[PDB]
Amino acid sequence: SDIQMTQSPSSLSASVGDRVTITCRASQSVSSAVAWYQQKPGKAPKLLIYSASSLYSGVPSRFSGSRSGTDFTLTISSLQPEDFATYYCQQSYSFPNTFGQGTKVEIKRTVAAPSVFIFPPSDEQLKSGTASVVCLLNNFYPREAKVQWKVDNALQSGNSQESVTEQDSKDSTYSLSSTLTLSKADYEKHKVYACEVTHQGLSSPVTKSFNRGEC
Amino acid sequence: EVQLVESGGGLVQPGGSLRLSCAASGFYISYSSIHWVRQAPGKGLEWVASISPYSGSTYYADSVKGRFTISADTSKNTAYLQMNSLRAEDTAVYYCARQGYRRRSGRGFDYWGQGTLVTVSSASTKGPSVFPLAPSSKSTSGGTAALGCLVKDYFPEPVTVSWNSGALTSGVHTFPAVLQSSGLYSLSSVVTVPSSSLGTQTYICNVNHKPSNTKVDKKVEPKSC
RNA sequence: GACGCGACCGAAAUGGUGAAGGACGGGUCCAGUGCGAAACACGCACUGUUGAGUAGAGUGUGAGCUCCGUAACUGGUCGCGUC
Ligand SMILES: [Mg+2]
Repeated sequence: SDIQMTQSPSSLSASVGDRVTITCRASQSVSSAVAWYQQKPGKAPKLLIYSASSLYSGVPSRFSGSRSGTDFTLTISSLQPEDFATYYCQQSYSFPNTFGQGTKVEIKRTVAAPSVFIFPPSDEQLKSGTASVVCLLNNFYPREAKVQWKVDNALQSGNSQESVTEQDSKDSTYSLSSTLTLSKADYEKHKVYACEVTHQGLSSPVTKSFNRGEC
Repeated sequence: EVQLVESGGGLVQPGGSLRLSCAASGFYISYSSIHWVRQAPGKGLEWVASISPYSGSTYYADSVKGRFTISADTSKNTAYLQMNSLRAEDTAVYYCARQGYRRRSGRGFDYWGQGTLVTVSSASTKGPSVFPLAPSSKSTSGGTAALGCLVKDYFPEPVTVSWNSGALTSGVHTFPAVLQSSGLYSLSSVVTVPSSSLGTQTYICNVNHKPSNTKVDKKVEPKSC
């Protein structure tokens, strides 16, 4: 049987200066053959801890690893701003080698409501027979947010896709884009296009809308 | 001084083959184990394969065994990953990594390359259409207007977006691409700006898609009423 | 008692023989740990609680021991000869 490395939590939010612990639980003995890596967006992983508890050369001592049987932990004793990243455990006790699923450590901050903007499709795009309607949720926290599309007040389902940025390095917020895709024929059969947003920082839902063919 | 550089990634059709290389520098691969590890977009690290020193023993993940072959050419100080019978699910950034020296770092992987993107898909290379996300003819939400560019229907990844040839960076958000059911990618880049500047400041999104020889610049202005 | 001869015993040693499995070892086998630029394979070191088939998973004229012999002897005993 391949060795499973069950990593928890999948994400955590913490403040600079906090002590955090990430856990990896192996499905059979791996002795101490467990390494931990840090990975920042778009970058290669970097080794932190080897052989369960040994600090890799050049890594700051606020990183530590511990072994408790088949359960392994990475602890950061006091988070620093450069420590927000995704962390992975890996066993090298037997082939095939196995990585845990990763833990994303994100920075906690005060709740911030999104600023919401809706964009109609450009006249250029309509020429080609497709209409993309875009809704932007700007600079909000926490990441949890709900966007619903309405076409003449009918709730849409299955015809939108969302994307979210990484936490901003300055203000620690997220932004989100949601795109509703319709054929040009479908788009021209209706008037009112609306994006309705719920967020923890909003006391009530917020709707942004336009009327097709208006300013 | 230790570096690994992977190359040979790109687009391949399902069922096709592709050979990646991992050029080592600052050390000699004969004295080390070399590993391949991959990362599907938005997902975690997945171990792929490794080759042991002195014996040449090779090991593979269940998901690639029988299809992939790892090898080394010590005269080029380079390791290879030959990938056959590729499937859409093999789309990933492929990293090569050196397992370090036992006395120094156990079995940890102490150096990693930057990775090379492999896209497995029946879609053909295509440049994006770039459409304006125009600032709304109302005033704006907060105190600032939002505008942007929609970078639609390109293949494969990646594209780059900048604003005002790199001069404008504050308040810019460029979103991760989504893979549409068509098999093509789409993304948007937005920027928040003061509403009072909309008629006098210039906003240009610079879009570069190197696989398709598509580089365009779109001025984003308010519309009519 | 001395010299001498013989027999019997003892006997360093030795030819053959055949049982014993980890409490005789091993350059036997298995496992684990560390080291060699080294997860396996190769080498070294170390630790192994039925580690573990007693003559072979062995290509040891291996040690010791059993059993059958042989035996140096500058050991013992007895007989006999001379004084
Ligand atoms: Mg060995």
